[PDB]
Amino acid sequence: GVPICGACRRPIEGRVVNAMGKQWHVEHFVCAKCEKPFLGHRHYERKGLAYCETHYNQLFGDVCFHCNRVIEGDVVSALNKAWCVNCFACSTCNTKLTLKNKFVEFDMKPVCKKCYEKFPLELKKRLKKL
Amino acid sequence: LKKLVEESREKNQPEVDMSDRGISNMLDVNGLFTLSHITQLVLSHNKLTMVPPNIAELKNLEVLNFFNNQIEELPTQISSLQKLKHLNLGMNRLNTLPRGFGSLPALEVLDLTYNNLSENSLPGNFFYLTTLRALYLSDNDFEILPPDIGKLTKLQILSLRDNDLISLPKEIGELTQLKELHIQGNRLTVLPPELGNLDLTGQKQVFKAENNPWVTPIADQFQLGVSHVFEYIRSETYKYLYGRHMQ
Ligand SMILES: [Zn+2]
Ligand SMILES: [Zn+2]
Ligand SMILES: [Zn+2]
Ligand SMILES: [Zn+2]
Repeated sequence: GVPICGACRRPIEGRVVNAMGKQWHVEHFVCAKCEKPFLGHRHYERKGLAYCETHYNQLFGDVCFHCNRVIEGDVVSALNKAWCVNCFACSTCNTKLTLKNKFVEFDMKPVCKKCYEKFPLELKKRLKKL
Repeated sequence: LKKLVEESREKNQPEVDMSDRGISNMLDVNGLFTLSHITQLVLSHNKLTMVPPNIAELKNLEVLNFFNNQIEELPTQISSLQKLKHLNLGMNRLNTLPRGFGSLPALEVLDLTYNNLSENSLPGNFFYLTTLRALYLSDNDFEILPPDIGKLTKLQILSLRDNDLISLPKEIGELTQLKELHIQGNRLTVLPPELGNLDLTGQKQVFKAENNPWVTPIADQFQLGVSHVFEYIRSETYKYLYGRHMQ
């Protein structure tokens, strides 16, 4: 019969909002951070939910350290920094990496195991003590 | 070496990896400087002692990595790479930088870690590199950091680990974008109060400063925490103390 809300799961009789494929009660279509409704203002979809203009800028504005652009895909968080999945690589040989790889921290930069093995002995000995 | 060059233009590989290939001269790399289409060139862990001016022919380079060679000097042509964003010169034998090196208009990340560099190594226009957001000067021989460091307003990361620094310029306080400051292993005794204008206490931020002959109260504040340090260097008593230490 009539469209049904996807937030409270109850039938609608009046104004039907349409977003992300699902129908929404106007007061039940809310941001996931602040419980404020949109009531007509533009929403921002992110992995299934929607946000207001500012919150989406606050919690999805991770910047890639390599290409210096806002990450749209999955974010790789390491050493107080963030990388795109396809941008994350060793800082010394540019070989692509994942968090499942064994890299070392060098001035908060990722260095692949082989490269660190190629490091000078005195440097590694000094880095042990740091 | 004659196989990674022929495959790169017909299949259009923008990224070239020739790391650890026993290369002592880029001119010996057959047809290397005809690959004007490449955007990334990795020549790390080789035996280069110099870089030819032919590097200018690779005008579309965005990532250039010379990590761990024996490079003693660079050509001025190195600053003609208009699309260059990342330049890794870490772990070499550089004690000088070529004339007009700071003419790089798009340089974002500069790594000069582990060389033989001091303040006199920097060209006059070095701090024209206002697009830099990360500068690593770790393991070098800097005694004095030039005030023009304040001109790098987009800098988020600055590493001066294991140098010969006796003092920090107050102009570091002008770096409003700084997230990381590495100043361990120097000969610093006091911090400029202007550093208090910055805030590096965040979980995403970094302030390492161990292995320095700090004055006792600063050391105590370090034993208390970074927040206590920044709070202390803003205080009036510490301003007076700083004024007394200078005089
Ligand atoms: Zn509803
Ligand atoms: Zn919100
Ligand atoms: Zn990226
Ligand atoms: Zn590596």
